[PDB]
Amino acid sequence: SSKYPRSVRRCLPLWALTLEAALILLFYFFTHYDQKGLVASYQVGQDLTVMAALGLGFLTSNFRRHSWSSVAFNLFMLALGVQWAILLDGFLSQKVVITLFSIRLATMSAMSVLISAGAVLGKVNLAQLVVMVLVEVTALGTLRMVISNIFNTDYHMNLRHFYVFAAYFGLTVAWCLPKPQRATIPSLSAMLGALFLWMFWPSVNSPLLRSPIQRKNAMFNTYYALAVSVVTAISGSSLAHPQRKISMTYVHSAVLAGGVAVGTSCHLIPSPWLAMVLGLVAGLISIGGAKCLPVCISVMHSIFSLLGLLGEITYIVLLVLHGFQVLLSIGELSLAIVIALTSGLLTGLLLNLKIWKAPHVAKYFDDQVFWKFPHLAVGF
Amino acid sequence: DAATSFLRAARSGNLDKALDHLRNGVDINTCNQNGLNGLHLASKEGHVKMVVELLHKEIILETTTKKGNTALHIAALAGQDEVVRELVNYGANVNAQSQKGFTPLYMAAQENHLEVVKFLLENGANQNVATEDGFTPLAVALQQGHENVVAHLINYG
Amino acid sequence: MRFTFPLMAIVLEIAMIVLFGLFVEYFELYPLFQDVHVMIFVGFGFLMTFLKKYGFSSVGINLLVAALGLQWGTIVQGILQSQGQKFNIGIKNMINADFSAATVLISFGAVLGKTSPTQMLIMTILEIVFFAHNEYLVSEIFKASDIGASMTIHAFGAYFGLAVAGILYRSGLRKGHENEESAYYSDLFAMIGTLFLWMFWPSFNSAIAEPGDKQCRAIVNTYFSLAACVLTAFAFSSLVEHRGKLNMVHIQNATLAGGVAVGTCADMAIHPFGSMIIGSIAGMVSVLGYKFLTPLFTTKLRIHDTCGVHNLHGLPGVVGGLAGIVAVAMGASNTSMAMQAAALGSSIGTAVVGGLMTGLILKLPLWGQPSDQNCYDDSVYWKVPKTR
Amino acid sequence: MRFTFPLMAIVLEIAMIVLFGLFVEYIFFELYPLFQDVHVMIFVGFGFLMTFLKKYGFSSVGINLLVAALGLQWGTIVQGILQSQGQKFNIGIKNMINADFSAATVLISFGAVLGKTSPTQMLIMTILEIVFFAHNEYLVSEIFKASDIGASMTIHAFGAYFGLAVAGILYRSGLRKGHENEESAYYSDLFAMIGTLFLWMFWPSFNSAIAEPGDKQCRAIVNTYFSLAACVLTAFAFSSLVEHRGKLNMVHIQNATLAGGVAVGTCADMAIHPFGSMIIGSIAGMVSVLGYKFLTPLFTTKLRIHDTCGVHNLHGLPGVVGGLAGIVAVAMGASNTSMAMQAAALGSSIGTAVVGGLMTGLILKLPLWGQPSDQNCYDDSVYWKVPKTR
Ligand SMILES: CC(C)CCC[C@@H](C)[C@H]1CC[C@H]2[C@@H]3CC=C4C[C@@H](O)CC[C@]4(C)[C@H]3CC[C@]12C
Ligand SMILES: CC(C)CCC[C@@H](C)[C@H]1CC[C@H]2[C@@H]3CC=C4C[C@@H](O)CC[C@]4(C)[C@H]3CC[C@]12C
Repeated sequence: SSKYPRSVRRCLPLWALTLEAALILLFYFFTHYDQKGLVASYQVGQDLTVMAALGLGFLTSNFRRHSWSSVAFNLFMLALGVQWAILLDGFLSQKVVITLFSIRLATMSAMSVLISAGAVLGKVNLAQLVVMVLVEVTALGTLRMVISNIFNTDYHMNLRHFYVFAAYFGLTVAWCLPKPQRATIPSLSAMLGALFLWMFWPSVNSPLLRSPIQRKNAMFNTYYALAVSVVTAISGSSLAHPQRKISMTYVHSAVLAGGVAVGTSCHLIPSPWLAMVLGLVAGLISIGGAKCLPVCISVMHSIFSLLGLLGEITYIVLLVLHGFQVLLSIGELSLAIVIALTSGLLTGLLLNLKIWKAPHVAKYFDDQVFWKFPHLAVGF
Repeated sequence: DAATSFLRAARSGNLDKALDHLRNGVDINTCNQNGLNGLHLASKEGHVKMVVELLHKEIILETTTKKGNTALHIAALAGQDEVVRELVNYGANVNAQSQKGFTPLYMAAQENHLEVVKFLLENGANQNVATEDGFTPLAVALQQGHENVVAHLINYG
Repeated sequence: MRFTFPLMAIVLEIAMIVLFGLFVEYFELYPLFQDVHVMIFVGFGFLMTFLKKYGFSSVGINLLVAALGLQWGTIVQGILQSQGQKFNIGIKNMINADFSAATVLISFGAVLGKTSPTQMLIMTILEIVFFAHNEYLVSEIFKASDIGASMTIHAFGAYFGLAVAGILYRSGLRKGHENEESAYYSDLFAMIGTLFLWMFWPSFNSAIAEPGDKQCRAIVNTYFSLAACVLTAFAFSSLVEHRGKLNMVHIQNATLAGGVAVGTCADMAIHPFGSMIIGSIAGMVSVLGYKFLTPLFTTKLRIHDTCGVHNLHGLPGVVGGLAGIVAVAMGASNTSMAMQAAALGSSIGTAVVGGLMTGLILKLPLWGQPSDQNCYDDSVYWKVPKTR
Repeated sequence: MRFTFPLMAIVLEIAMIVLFGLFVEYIFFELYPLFQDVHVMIFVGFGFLMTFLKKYGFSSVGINLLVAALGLQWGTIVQGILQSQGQKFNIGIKNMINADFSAATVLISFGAVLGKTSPTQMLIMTILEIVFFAHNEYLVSEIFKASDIGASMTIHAFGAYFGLAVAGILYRSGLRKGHENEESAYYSDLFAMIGTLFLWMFWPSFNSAIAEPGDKQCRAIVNTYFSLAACVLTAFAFSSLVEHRGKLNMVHIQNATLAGGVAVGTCADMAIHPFGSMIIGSIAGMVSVLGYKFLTPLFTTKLRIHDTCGVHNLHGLPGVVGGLAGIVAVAMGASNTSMAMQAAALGSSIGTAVVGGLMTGLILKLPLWGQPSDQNCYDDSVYWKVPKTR
């Protein structure tokens, strides 16, 4: 068919304006507003916002000709996802009361979509990303509600499964897409994004913790695990590379290894040495994943999926120390994986519809598909 | 309405319906609101059987739209290499210029259509014809980072 | 003369030191201050780096202008608040000095690529004087509510810059310029400033908000206004462009118009849905301004605005003032109607008059202004590397 | 050889884990935002400041990340052991801030040898320099009892002169007259401006993180703020003065604008007044620019000390100016503590930095760490996969 992109001058504006108008109407009909630590509480959600817009936004900007779309589409996805997550977390956990804590939780839900979208970025347009944002936020909320109903946990505390849900959802959606690179300056911008993610990830591991000592220990464990993981990743990149050089792309993903590994168990680890051991093991598994997974589409999302599974497994191991609960937690993990896979499949078949005017497979990873450039022939 | 149905059959690839319409008396040179006749839409959607059948029925080959684009321009911009080959085999001017001065080679280079660029260069396309803005296929390929197009343009010379 | 700029910089710094010695004496708002700081120096400076051959001047003159501006604004605002007496310096003084720097940077966006660093020092001094006087008039004489400063910072800075750029009009640049064009990595770098401004704007509108309900309201309203603004700016950028392509100018600037237009009503009880309405209208207005009013201003009114600050700061700032007036109409605030209207009018008028006088001073051929062919070029004032 | 770097790192990490298990156990949230700003300064400011080299951006930012990540752990261990006198200790926010300070010292030293060392060499430098720095700052804070809250002597002067000693030991004859890879590019300079701006913005948190809460912390924040503001003006003015045809130099704008933050460090919490902080910032910027124009060319060619980032002009000379400013402030009566103890802190910082840098550079001079050749200096491709496209 025609490899020249179809005009979205009527699809994209109508779709986005309708979405925003519906969000405004729902906020009018259902949302309602309402001290000493106002700034302290605002700081955590602000850290999550920096990690979503800047960290994940630039982490996927490493593409040679897709940095514009990565950054701007991540911004758009965050803006849509926070509003929709506010409404949906209101609907599935009760009028919707808007606090800074609810905005923080909506930001976490949006970050799930932002992590998933790295597996599909460069192969989709903005409308498909809108569909992905909506369906993925809905699926994560449904998963949390199902867990809260079955295992009698809090709906908000079920958001700890977000690493593995995002990883497997993105893997499934990328698997459903039609089948098909770096530059120095985009790689440096991606290093900026990765550094911001790595620096603020202790805020990802303790937004849902109320007790101050729990948050303290979680941030301590995340900080030390992330330090050990950075060292292990940068050093072992040479082993897991055919030409024995350090890979910037591998580093960008593998710095977050310890943070992901201790994410679900940071508040439970009692001493920094155990967090450092977990960070080292996560770095070694990241090296092995880089060396092995391409043999058996995105390798970084595959190793992130492995790391999230490892984090849940080490949570299972550590929770026993602090056998029915083992079965219950294995069941929670398997339900999370099953729902992530099924919802990713549904999203993938939705994204394959002709109405979205997806880019031709020859036109992947290219900003000219979506953006204005000068001195180009336009139209027919 | 017969012309509209014929143009829709051209756009969709329904060669049998369009041939029936032509037998019924539909003009061969009718065009839509944008100036795209049946050959233009067939070249856009890559329907070589339609392109061949329209050329056999004495369609004008060097007709332009309001933008000044021939069927070769549209086939080059759309990346339909087999339609490009058919059009050139039937005598398409490879060096035709639009209203803004684009050539089929420029359109293929701006859209990273490497094999179209290859065929046009092998068929005598002049990579020195600049646009109104002064841009060459080489310049637009450099701007868009179409490195293989740049490499083949400098290698052919 | 090549020694005019170092002479003026040294003399201005010595004057700043003397004024601090004469007038100045010696923690919950420090994180918000640092957010505003990042907005001032990383946000605007890298936001203006879209020009392919003016990135050095953009970020560096941003740093220089804002560094002079915080000192001079500290002195002027403190003298106004103390009526010529000695005053102490807290976190609020630093925040307000950063706000004065923001106003000067907004005006800088209008004249970017056509002015010298010396002209920028002069404009910084004069503009901060005018801005601080108008802001004192709004805050203490009118006593209007402008906690996010849609009127006193954004509208003022935009129309001050527009007046200066109108006085500094060059006939040779009306049809365009070969250096006035963006590059790919330049727009990638501009996205950094865009994203930092978007991320930290809730602290911009809530830093000096009254603690309690007003500060939380400012944070939440700014956040949801920006959330709606992003979607509407993307939608209208696609709407106004051929085949629905996105324009990086729009995505870089119009995505931030919600923060500007919600500033007056930030701490007001306008509800999150009202904040999203304001943000959507701001994004639409900013995109329409970029698409249609900037060519009209450049070609017909002879007002060239390099960064389109009229579309990000001027029109959304006016929209924010009108939103404040309307919110006063429907009981969202206890401030008077006439005082909000007078604040808007005084901000715009003072900006225009001060910009006229400042631009008339900047038009003297003593500051090393670039030639028409040398506009939007770093090499006039910088040593430029051989490769990109 | 092929496995030296990963093996050394895995052995160092296992040693870190064992030491943490043997010695480390678990006001925090009030000081956490300042620590976050210091963390951004360490990993984004310093890392991107050194990305001005056109073919060394990957190694600059990545080795900055590796060195600082190892440095926080090793500095935690060493500083805690020194404070607790060999006993088990609990870590708080102060421990993280001090560990990031130690990493900052190592990164300052790294700025001198950027482009001429291997990652293995930087692992060894981090390990040795943290020991030397922690012992010196323990001597300054606990035996001398000097006041250096912004660490003009213990971090900046120490790190700069340690790096200068290492660079002098690691001197290359073939690099005396320059190198084709030792030059900047446009977008590399914009990334360097990212690093510069983050350092400049967050320096008040750097200078006030350990300050006593109340008047001292606020004084440190205000003094750093206005000192940096004055420093920018004087750096721009003297960059215009010293260059040909008055053109600004991105090296000066990237580095000399932080000299005010470097120099106000010793006097940060002292009551010097905001105007006094501005005078120190104005001199710091002047001295930094003049150092970059005149001192660095002399040090490289006459003294055989090549310093890649000019860390002597940003951390070395302004650090000594800050220590001297602190001595004048005690004489003025702005501060407690004696004149002799401030002078002893300055002298001990310089001497310990030089001696430790000499021994560290002698260890690094061994042909076992895969250091690059003269032809391959300032090139990422020695250690990284570099994309074909810029
Ligand atoms: C701030 C803006 C929005 C409103 C006020 C701007 C007015 C006062 C400014 C901007 C446009 C300006 C004019 C634009 C063009 C010219 C032609 C020039 O050869 C002489 C000055 C002259 C005639 C300017 C005079 C001042 C002017 C009228
Ligand atoms: C741009 C110019 C025309 C200003 C008009 C902007 C309009 C769309 C804005 C500005 C002021 C806003 C109102 C301010 C206060 C209130 C009361 C509150 O309980 C519900 C929202 C509501 C009703 C807002 C709705 C939207 C609003 C009317």
